[PDB]
Amino acid sequence: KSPFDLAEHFMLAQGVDINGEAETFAPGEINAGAELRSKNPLISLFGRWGLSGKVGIGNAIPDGDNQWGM
RNA sequence: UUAUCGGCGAGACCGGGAUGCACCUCCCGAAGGGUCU
Repeated sequence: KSPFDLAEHFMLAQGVDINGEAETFAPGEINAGAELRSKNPLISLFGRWGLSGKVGIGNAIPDGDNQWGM
């Protein structure tokens, strides 16, 4: 069985702290959670609630004027 | 970039019928001939 529980699973999947147990980083300190960032590279790349994610995924913009259809 | 985070998703046959065919001559004329054991 997967070691992750509902709380950890949702933290890693969608960054919602369901159990209310998460490191409440200071609001003004930008580089907060370096320990968490190192320990959990997933929560580092994509953020959790209260920790800015590191991965910025832009939109897929078409390169033409007629490239969509019904 | 006035913060921190979030796939919108899952299922579907669009198919079922039809003859396009029915009528027309393309023909009308001509010498290719003459020079060298």
